[PDB]
Amino acid sequence: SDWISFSHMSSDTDHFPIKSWFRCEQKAASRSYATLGDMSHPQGIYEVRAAITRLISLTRGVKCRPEQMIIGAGTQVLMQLLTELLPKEAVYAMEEPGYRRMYQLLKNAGKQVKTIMLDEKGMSIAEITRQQPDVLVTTPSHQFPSGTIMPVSRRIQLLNWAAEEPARYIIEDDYDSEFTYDVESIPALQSLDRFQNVIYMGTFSKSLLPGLRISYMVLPPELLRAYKQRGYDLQTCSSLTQLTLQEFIESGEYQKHIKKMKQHYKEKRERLITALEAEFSGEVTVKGANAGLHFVTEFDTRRTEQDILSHAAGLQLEIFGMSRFNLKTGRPTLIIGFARLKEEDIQEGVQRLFKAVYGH
Amino acid sequence: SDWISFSHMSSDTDHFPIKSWFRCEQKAASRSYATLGDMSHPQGIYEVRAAITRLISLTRGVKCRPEQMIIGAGTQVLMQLLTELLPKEAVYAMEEPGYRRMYQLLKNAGKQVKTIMLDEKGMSIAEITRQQPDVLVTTPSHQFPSGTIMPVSRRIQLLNWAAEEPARYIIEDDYDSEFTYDVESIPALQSLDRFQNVIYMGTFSKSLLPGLRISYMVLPPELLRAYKQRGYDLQTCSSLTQLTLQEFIESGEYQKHIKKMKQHYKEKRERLITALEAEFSGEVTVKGANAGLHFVTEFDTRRTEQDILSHAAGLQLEIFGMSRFNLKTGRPTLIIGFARLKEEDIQEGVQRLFKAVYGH
Ligand SMILES: Cc1ncc(COP(=O)(O)O)c(CNCCCC(=O)O)c1O
Ligand SMILES: Cc1ncc(COP(=O)(O)O)c(CNCCCC(=O)O)c1O
Repeated sequence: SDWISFSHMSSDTDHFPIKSWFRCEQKAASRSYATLGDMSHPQGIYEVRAAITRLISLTRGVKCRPEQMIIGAGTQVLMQLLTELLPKEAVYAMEEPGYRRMYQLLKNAGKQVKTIMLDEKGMSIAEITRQQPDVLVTTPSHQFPSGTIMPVSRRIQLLNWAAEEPARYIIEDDYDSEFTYDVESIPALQSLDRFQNVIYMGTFSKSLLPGLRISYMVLPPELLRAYKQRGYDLQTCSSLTQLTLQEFIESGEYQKHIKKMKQHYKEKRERLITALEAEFSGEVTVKGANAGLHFVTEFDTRRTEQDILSHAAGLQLEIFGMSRFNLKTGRPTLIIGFARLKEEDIQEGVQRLFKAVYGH
Repeated sequence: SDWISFSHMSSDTDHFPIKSWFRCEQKAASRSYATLGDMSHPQGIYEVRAAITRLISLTRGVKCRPEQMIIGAGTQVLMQLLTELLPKEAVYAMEEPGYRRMYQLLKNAGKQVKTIMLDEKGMSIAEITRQQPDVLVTTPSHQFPSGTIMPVSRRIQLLNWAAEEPARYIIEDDYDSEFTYDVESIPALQSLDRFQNVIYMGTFSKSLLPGLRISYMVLPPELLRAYKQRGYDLQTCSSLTQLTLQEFIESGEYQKHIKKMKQHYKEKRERLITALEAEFSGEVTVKGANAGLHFVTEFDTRRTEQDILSHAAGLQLEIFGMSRFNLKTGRPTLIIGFARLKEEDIQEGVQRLFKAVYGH
């Protein structure tokens, strides 16, 4: 059980300030103890929404009122809710390759879903123009899984597309947006939007811990009114978790945490890439490593993706292949996550990966 | 802001062992710390499901394997999931009066929903037989909101009905089942079921705190296989909350807690009823007070339910009327919850209620 993790679905625990999180929980609990006997406001505790609002206004430039926000026990429960606010007959469009779980959720809900190939600037506007969908689902900070950072130019083009005819919506999934390495960070589509066509979605799974189960989305005014007319919804995110998060943010512990992890992840990513190129004698192609907590590696080998993956598991290496992200040759590509990866495991993990790819 | 609560949607905080809960969280966290960097198993952490299983086998006689269980960030997210496992065209049947939120969820999902009146033994089997639905939704321990305890005889009758033709399902919502006052507790429908037609649903909102957001449901083998074929679902209940709950149960703190609250709620309910009958000079009818954390009171007054409710709010009394639970004269009826009600507020609250009903 000496497993090494190259997983893209994990967070670091070694440097997570668990004692501070617990201290924040105790403080938040004793301050709002009486409210724990009742359910949360359906959109989430107001003070907590206000704290997330100020945060994402500062870091992503997002423009909204806390009343527009809905928390949030996972992006999927929010997405589920979102599809019930949007027109029932809406045609969705997802990036290809992309998030298969969300693709499956949409298809399972009976929705028509188009897939849009990527170019060097991310989600192809030419393909969007051609296929004429209603609702875009896009990951601009770090394309999931390819890692492409959508430049401002393509962001404008998508925004121009949504604004020119009505009933066009853009779901901006800002997953993995906290960490941009040696490029400046870029404002959210939502921030650049002048016509309120963007639904901004965010999560704390990467910046904190995925098991905390706190996510959020920001609704355009008209979709917010559609939400309010339901009236039966209940909040799914834990009240204690909500209150703790607010204290964590407002006390400066979150900013302290992000500052530390930003440096840590950057140094670890650099060490890992140096180790990969040294072990593979530079016979590897690394893509999508300018932001986020994973990148893509292509190998020059006759071994199939499946057999490499099969051998990796026998080597107790947790790793996934690019075919996981197909919605619909001789260079297998894998996703290399490094969030959970222990610094002390870099060389051992990279050596195991070499044996998985080549057989020795 | 001197509010008194007769709410049925609350839990006691004054006697909740918050320090023990926190001690259990710290212990659970340090024991399973490494797992917090990954997402939970989609059905919930296995050890946590096993702990809930043993608990509900002991207290409700429920018969299942942990593999059948799904957690659980609220009954509504589980119900949502359940309707996607059941036949899409299934005709549901709910108790009338009943849980309007769930009625709205089902209707919003495009489902046909019948309503079934109650008799002295609860959900009428004669009405069920007449209307011929597919899926029953029932609250046997303490009918929501009427408080009627479904006797074993009616439970058998419902079970016989589901077993006699295929594609008949019973959703057993065992909300408010922890506390039965001066009657013996009764085994769940699920426990008496010989044909695997029951979906058992439970929550910790009443026995712990509603803001913890942990609920669960137990699926019949065939519905479990239907669940497993989706494959894209993610867990919605917090991992820390899950792990804490397991430690809370397995350390004996839960049993200790339930023992204490059982006595506390029983004594408080008795004091409240004595206060009500004294203040209203016995001109009140109390119904559904043999279990659960609320009962029903009918008043002899010309004031409408709405005007009584309107005056109550001006008196800073949190209270709801029976019409809240209509899915589709001269004796207004209110629901009196007492979970959150402070012992020291009984007389002041009962005096405010008298002024709301009568005007002085
Ligand atoms: C594309 C994308 N968007 C959001 C999330 C975060 O979801 P939660 O808010 O934490 O529930 C993620 C989730 N990623 C883990 C699953 C990746 C996989 O390969 O299945 C995401 O990918
Ligand atoms: C009938 C019924 N079943 C289950 C629940 C518990 O739901 P959670 O697991 O806590 O999400 C409840 C919920 N009750 C509070 C709402 C009552 C109302 O008047 O709206 C319930 O009623």
